[PDB]
Amino acid sequence: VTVKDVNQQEFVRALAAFLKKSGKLKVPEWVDTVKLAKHKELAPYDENWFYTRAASTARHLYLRGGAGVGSMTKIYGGRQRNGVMPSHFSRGSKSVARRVLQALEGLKMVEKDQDWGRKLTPQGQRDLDRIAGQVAAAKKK
Amino acid sequence: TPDIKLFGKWSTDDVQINDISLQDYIAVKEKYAKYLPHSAGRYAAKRFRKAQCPIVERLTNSMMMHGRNNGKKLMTVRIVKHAFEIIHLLTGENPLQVLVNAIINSGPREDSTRIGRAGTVRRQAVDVSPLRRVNQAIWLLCTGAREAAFRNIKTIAECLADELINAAKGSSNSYAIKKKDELERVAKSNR
Amino acid sequence: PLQSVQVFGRKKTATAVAHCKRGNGLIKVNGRPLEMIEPRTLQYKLLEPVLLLGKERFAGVDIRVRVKGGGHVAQIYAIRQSISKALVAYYQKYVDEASKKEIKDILIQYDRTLLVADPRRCESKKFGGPGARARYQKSYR
Amino acid sequence: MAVQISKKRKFVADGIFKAELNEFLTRELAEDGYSGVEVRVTPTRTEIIILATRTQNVLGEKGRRIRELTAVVQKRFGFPEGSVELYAEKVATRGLCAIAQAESLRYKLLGGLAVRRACYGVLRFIMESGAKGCEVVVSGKLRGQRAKSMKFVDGLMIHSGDPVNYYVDTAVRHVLLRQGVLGIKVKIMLPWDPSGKIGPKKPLPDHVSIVEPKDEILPTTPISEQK
Amino acid sequence: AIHRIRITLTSRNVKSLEKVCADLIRGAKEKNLKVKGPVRMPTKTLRITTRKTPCGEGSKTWDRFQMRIHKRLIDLHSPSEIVKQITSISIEPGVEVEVTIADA
Amino acid sequence: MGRVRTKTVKKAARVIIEKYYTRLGNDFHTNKRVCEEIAIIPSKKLRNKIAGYVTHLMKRIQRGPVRG
RNA sequence: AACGAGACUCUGGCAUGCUAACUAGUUACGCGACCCCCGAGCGGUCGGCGUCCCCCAACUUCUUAGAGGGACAAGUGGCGUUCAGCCACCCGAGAUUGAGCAAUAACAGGUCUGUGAUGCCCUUAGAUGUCGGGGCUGCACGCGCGCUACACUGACUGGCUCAGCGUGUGCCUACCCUACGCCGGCAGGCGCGGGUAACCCGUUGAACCCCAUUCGUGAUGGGGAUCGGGGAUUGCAAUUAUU
Repeated sequence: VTVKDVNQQEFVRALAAFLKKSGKLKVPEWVDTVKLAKHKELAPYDENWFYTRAASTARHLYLRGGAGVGSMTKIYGGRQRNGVMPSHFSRGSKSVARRVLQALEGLKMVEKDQDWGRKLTPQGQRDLDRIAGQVAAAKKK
Repeated sequence: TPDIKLFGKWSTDDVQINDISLQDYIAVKEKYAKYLPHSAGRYAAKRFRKAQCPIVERLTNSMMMHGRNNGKKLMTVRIVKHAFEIIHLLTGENPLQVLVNAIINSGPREDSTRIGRAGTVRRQAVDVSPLRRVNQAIWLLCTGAREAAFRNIKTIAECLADELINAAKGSSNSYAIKKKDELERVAKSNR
Repeated sequence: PLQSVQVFGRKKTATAVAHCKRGNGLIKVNGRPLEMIEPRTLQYKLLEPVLLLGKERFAGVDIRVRVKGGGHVAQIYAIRQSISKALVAYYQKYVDEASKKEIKDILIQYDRTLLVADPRRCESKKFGGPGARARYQKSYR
Repeated sequence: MAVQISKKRKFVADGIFKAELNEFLTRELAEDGYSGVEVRVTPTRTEIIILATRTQNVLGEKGRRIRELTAVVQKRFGFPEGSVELYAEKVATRGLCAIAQAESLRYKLLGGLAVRRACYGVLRFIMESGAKGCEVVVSGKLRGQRAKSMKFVDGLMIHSGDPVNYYVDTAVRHVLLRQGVLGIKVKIMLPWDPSGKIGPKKPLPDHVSIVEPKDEILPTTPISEQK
Repeated sequence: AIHRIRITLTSRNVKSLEKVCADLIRGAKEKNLKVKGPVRMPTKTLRITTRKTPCGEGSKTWDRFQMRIHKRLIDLHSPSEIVKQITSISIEPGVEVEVTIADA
Repeated sequence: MGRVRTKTVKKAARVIIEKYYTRLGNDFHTNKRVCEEIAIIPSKKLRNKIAGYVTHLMKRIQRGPVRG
């Protein structure tokens, strides 16, 4: 199936687990000291947040035409509570997303293609739709 | 059922209005049963236009109040789906008949107002419309659950389903059936 | 011979162009199932015409819809308003009057802006208020 | 010689040139019966049509003054040399030219003359020349050191709606004296409704009239007439 | 040769604009230059929202001013000579024109 | 609500019925197009009014005599 | 008879009618390429998913902006002198969508610190006309406009998913909006490229909202005032803390 058919809350939670089994993703050392965005006030509860976020990275590339380190951050950014000052939007971290996308590219599930952005490899696109049916196999769509 | 919507699971058949006075401002099943309570946003541009829209929707509207909850009608519908669910497990009825009793038991029979004489407060007893009774009864019980969950561990859903029980069977443990009888106790005095 | 008729619906600047093209079943929106359009609490609402009229009216068409504009909410009313009219137009053009006149009576009974459109949009603000009607506080001392 | 500025900024800079000129000229041609301008850029040439009632005093003997004015513009806005070309124009019907009528009243007053008789004299001219009506104000001092106002009015006037933009013109001119300043204002109403130039539109302004032709005859009786 | 030559018009007055466009579409179609119609572009709003009172005092008031520009362009493909000949003439109002060598 | 007709309507409505009595129908749309041809009304909204009053008068003129 | 009211101008709401579009789209194939059998079948094909390919294709519903039409108390039932109008209903967009413009006469209202508008008076070389430094932020107190909060209809951490009015370097005298690549926890730095703009930023991949964890009625993880140390950016200069 196409990844469109299935729920997406389910999609990531099986795709994150998939990667961590296969020895995939060489992770940065900083992963236990990282706020993760400028608009947070805390570190994540999750201890495998890197695996989770790489799932959501590869999915969006399937849909849209692909874009760089800047655009990924804009997709993830949220609201910043400035305390006594009124809240405003802001963008999160960059150097994390710059490690994510290069780590994917090491596996050749993405690659720097033309028109100013990484795009997902046919090998990558194969692997997405492969586990997309595994979701329907599991529960029952 | 295939020609008339339920509520997503709850029959609007086997639902009665047990007064002859307050029907034609309580209706829920003539064809006015729908899968969800929502509107396109027509509800009022005439005085008569208010009446037509469902009782279950009216309940959802008057549930979101006091600043932080305004403009969050979807969050509000979450509380109502749990309410009927809790009412059905807890006592076991068509959980709309609970609500219809709860509305009818909370509406006042006589009410007071003000009248100006000698620059001093005097009061006069007067009657009340059926449309007034419905509007008042929907207001009163929704204040109860809002009040209780303001420091309780209990969620508003739990509080609200409790408040419809004690209204549907009068027992004066609700904020509604108390406050109903306060008004009538005044209306006896100055009359 | 190719049969294709298009319609749209609107509510508060949310356009939803729903083409009825000959085929069988399989209504979609944006190349995704209508079963997973995302508030998934208003799921009974966009389904309402299909469920109420039966699925045997939707047995000579493939409908796909493209949308744009509005928020999460107003889009739901737009896609409902379009699919209702889409079905009608298919009967208006290839089948006789008495087929669709029947279908018109059913929908317009529980009219909820299925076959009509609100004329209500935002009013323009004027100075001395944060809203169009609401005004700043006035002090005499 | 490039590139070229944004289209938004293209109109603003034109407006600044249209406006600056229109106040430059008014401080020199005041006595010559100034009445406005109308600019036109044309292929590889500028036209600046310097409208004034008496082209005589504008021209001068051997065209000295027109030569001064062209040399000024050629240096001031940094025009490419020899592109600028001036032209003059005399207006016919001078009592619909509020700007000139107001600035003529100014020199009549500043010449040393009474106010009432001066206001009357200008009034009947702008009424005679054609006009539904007309108005004059003089606000400032006279006969002591507290101010007053003096209105002189005849005919029709409008004050409300969109017709104010078409069917009236209004001018303001300050005039000095040894004691303070006096404000002149002139407001004059344009009369055309039948046709032409066409300048202001044909419908009537304040009460919009129904233009009504008439024909009505019959003498018919049955007959056949072959052609 | 025959070059795709674009006659851009730009104005602020809808009457003055449109009739001058019509003239160029008649004269082109008359000579069978295979002229392509007007492409009307979005009219743009210059807004200025500023005080109505100098030396602010009294009830607080403002004033909305606006200017509406208009753009529209007719694409021709024909020899550049007869275009640049006929274009610059037969224009009465103050309306701008910009000829382009090629765009397509 | 409101929308009580002004004198500018009632003045010309009477005139237009007197001199073009024959042309009138009793339909809105026909009486509109006649007023458009026998006169020019410089607005569109104004035209839609003067027709409607011309229609409303023509109803009563087919009874006893009007005094205006 | 005239001015104001109304009329008028702008804006919203009704067009599968009209006008025409690679600086706007849609549909249709031609497709070839990728993808998964996911469904009939076998993987092909038929169907489904977007992107490149798109034309000398077709069209203008969607988008854009022009010319036009449409609503008038028009029709019906009540009511009114049966006049002027008012109420209900059909059709449907109901006779009020919101703004702009606005009379006579007046005020010792505000503005000489907008004005090379201006009277009179003052001052004018030991200057009320220039550089350097300080101040307009100084607090035992009184008042006004607001912002953020007092939690569970919540906060916190992840996941999903939607928009519009605009604006942008080539300008003032030195300056714009930013994609992409690389480096850093972050602020930020650095290398390249586009945009005179329905063309590039931006198919503006915004918040509340939505979905799943964690906290538990506790001045608590609610609240973020006060305050210590450290790192960056702007500028000629940042101390009384520029950000």
